[PDB]
Amino acid sequence: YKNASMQGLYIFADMASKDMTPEQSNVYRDNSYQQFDTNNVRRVNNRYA
Amino acid sequence: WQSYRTRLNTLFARQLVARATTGIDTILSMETQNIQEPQLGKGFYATFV
Repeated sequence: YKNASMQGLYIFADMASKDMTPEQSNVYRDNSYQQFDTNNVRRVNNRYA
Repeated sequence: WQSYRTRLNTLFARQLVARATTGIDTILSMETQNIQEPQLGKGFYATFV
């Protein structure tokens, strides 16, 4: 997942959304991988801060 | 009746229903309060600072 492309979106409390730009999906990736699922395992995502 | 004009109806009640349907936060959002209504009659808007 290091330097892997990811797609994604932000969902806001007003149930509405805006897509993440790749610049953004990349930062969350660098700070969220490790929690990502891989083959033969399941992982628990935690709160992002 | 003079140069004064009062709006007598609203044209977006359906949107308000659609928004309440998805949660309190969308109905009480700032955006909700910006659903626009058409100008009442011949005229224009202007900003006075």
